Amino acid sequence: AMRQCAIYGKGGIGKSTTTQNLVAALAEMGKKVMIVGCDPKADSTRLILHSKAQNTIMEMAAEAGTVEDLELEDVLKAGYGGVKCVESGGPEPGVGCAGRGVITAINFLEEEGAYEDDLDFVFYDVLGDVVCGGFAMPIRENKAQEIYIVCSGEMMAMYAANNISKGIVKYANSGSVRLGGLICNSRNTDREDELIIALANKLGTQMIHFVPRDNVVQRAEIRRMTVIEYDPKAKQADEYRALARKVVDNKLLVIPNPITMDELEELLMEFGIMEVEDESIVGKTAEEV
Amino acid sequence: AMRQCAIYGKGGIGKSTTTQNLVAALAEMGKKVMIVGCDPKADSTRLILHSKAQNTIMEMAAEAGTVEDLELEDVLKAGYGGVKCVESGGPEPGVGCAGRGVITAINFLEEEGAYEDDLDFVFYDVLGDVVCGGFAMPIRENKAQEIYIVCSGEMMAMYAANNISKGIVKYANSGSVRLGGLICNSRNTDREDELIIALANKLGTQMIHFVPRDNVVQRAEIRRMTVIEYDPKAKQADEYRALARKVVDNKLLVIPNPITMDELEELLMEFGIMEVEDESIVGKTAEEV
Ligand SMILES: Nc1ncnc2c1ncn2[C@@H]1O[C@H](COP(=O)(O)OP(=O)(O)O)[C@@H](O)[C@H]1O
Ligand SMILES: Nc1ncnc2c1ncn2[C@@H]1O[C@H](COP(=O)(O)OP(=O)(O)O)[C@@H](O)[C@H]1O
Ligand code: SF4
Ligand SMILES: [Mg+2]
Ligand SMILES: [Mg+2]
Repeated sequence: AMRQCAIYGKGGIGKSTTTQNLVAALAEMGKKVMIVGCDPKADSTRLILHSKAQNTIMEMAAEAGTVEDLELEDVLKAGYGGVKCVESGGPEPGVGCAGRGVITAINFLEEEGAYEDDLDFVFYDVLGDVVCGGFAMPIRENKAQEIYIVCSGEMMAMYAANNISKGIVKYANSGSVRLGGLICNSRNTDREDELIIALANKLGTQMIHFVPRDNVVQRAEIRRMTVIEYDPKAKQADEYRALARKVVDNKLLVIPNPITMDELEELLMEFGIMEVEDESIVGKTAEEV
Repeated sequence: AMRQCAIYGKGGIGKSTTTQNLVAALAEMGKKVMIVGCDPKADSTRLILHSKAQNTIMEMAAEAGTVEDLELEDVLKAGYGGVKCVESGGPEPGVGCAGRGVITAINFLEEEGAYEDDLDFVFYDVLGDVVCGGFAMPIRENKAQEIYIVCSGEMMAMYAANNISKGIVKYANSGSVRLGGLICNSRNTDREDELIIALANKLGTQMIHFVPRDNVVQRAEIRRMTVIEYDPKAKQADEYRALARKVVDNKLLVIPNPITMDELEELLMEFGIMEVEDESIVGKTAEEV
């Protein structure tokens, strides 16, 4: 019954907008969901709770002494459609390991029985520019079985998607963490949809949805909510409902086949983002060739 | 003589293009320089060496058993204008700490006498989406005295700039590492130049150059070289020469003043990137407000 999922990806590609809107769509489907924010920007639960960045486990532990002094209901707050929201937080920019807050947050929620509520889904919203501390921990330990990567038709997004796939490959013997699919969040680049379908096919997964870039997202967010609550009858609202329907129905959970930097560049070259290169003109100035 | 500098920023803002073009301009004006790539994407020296991703210390020490059997000329390669290039590399994407290569690379380079050359400058090219392990090590230990943050007029770029600034503030009593300035690498957004001037003033630093988005960069990069080498007469080349003049002559090295996330959003509202929001619309639907 209960399925633990995780939305990984590059910084600023759209995983908090996508996770909060897909989760809000699962709420109006009758599913009880929990979002666990695993990005040091603590704004992964803003739109569900109608708030400024939610108080994190890290901040509340620091005000109370330690995590031993916290109560689950002080940390886990309910919002739109009853989805329960928590934020990990993490170390200050100078110190330690930036992903440490994710390890102490999942361990607290386990000890406090947050997963033993009547949850249909858990969605971890995790930073994916670096795949290594508590950021790699939903994969390394068997916490998030279905990984969906939000990316777009640019090098860093696709590079991040490929590296997250290599982390899934590394622990594939250790548990049941598999790649569920790729979510192309549109930047309105020309053959973008086709390029993420092609990357997906190289990795052995699918592009489970192409989310359009729509301004209703901004209009919904100054009111501090998801599009699903702001304009339930917007075009974009049905785009998130459709992503929610396909994630619920999805059974393709694979061990991905990560590609090389060459095959990644060749993907962008085939789809016209990067321009074609040849070895003859390599190292030669503008006036020579 | 030798000044140690580090270029930080969010993934994909253009700190490898900016650092190689800037160093190529420095070699073109007689300065002896070394680039230490401190980003797990190992392509920070591509354009100087006319190559694919340069063999990292991490790769070479892995297929050799230890870092003891590595020779300095296998690791440090000279290219355009005599600038020496070394790549740190990084662990496999689900293991260790993504910044470990930076710690073993700099300690190898110190022991092997790479800083005892008559170098005028050293540039570290560093991943700034997380400021925490080997990534934080140029600041934590007093390695790079002058930090220049490449950023743009969108939230993640400015967020990373502020967090790197907090990193510098955390180790201010420990050494001489200060923020030298901000480098706006253009996304062709309207009042972006003014926005980063105003972020910089808030931080107590300067926008030491506005780098324009120019396609001659993509034409130079398929030839696998810098604009400084490919077309020295093009407009973008005189833009990287201007930035290099201002870095050689920069004497503003400050302990920055990090702003709050509210103040960051108010900056994006004031320059028309993010839209204006009040608390009377917060929480209400499309059909109400
Ligand atoms: N489909 C979309 N249409 C419009 N704006 C979007 C869309 N998806 C995301 N955004 C905007 O992109 C930026 C980053 O989204 P966010 O979800 O915060 O990214 P990330 O959590 O991965 O850091 C914000 O302006 C967000 O509102
Ligand atoms: N001034 C510029 N004009 C045009 N394209 C640029 C410019 N600076 C960087 N780029 C492009 O931006 C992308 C990222 O640059 P890069 O320096 O590799 O980023 P980062 O080192 O921060 O990961 C590539 O397409 C690069 O060629
Ligand atoms: S393990 Fe990752 S998040 Fe932690 S200190 Fe290292 S690079 Fe930073
Ligand atoms: Mg987010
Ligand atoms: Mg780079």
